[PDB]
Amino acid sequence: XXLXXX
Amino acid sequence: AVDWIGRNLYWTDYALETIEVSKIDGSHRTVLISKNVTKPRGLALDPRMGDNVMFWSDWGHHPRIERASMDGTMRTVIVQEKIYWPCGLSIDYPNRLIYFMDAYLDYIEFCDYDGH
Ligand SMILES: *[C@@H]1O[C@H](CO)[C@@H](O[C@@H]2O[C@H](CO)[C@@H](O)[C@H](O)[C@H]2NC(C)=O)[C@H](O)[C@H]1NC(C)=O
Repeated sequence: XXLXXX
Repeated sequence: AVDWIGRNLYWTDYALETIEVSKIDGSHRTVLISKNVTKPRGLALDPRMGDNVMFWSDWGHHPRIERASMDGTMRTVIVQEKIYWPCGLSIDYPNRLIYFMDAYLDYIEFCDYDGH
């Protein structure tokens, strides 16, 4: 999972 | 993070790359810290009189956890050595310890207000 919340 | 003593509301913005403060009802709004802020996620406060410090975590190109006064004056860096993806902060008020996590090195750590 990418860390960027969006 | 809300300030239950000063009646203020703090939040960190990833898109604006700022740390902002406002009243509990949101009447007045200003940008507190924007100088060296790149990707702020974590945020915690210690409003008890005598400490009056705030903490936040940044996962930019030089990730760090920084401490400053809740008015943003005495800005300093406490943890900069073994972090890659600082994600989430919290404060243990009775013992005056700050708990922080990392999503890349996958750990949970706690430390005092001065980073030692
Ligand atoms: C923002 O970051 C820059 C770069 O790290 C800081 O500039 C450094 O400041 C320290 C003293 O605090 C010096 O020892 C370095 O030589 C400086 N580096 C350069 C290339 O200028 C700057 O102080 C920071 N500013 C704020 C407001 O946090």
